[PDB]
Amino acid sequence: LTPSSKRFQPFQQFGRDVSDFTDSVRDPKTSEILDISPCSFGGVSVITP
Amino acid sequence: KCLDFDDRTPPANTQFLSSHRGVYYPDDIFR
Repeated sequence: LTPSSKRFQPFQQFGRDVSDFTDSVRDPKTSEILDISPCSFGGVSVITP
Repeated sequence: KCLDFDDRTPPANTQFLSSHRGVYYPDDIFR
């Protein structure tokens, strides 16, 4: 969860990505727009002689 | 009360072209 940068429309609450993923949110209880990004995920690979 | 209007011209229902009018934001989603 990170703070959101770009200015939302007052009615617009959730920011959407090109692939329709949600990358920003509006707090329902408090009021602040937050940027949303995925947590890290890779694939471990073992190098070995 | 609710007085009526007398000697009223018909509306005549003329038409004008809409152009690029009638656009709304369907959802409250920022993009």
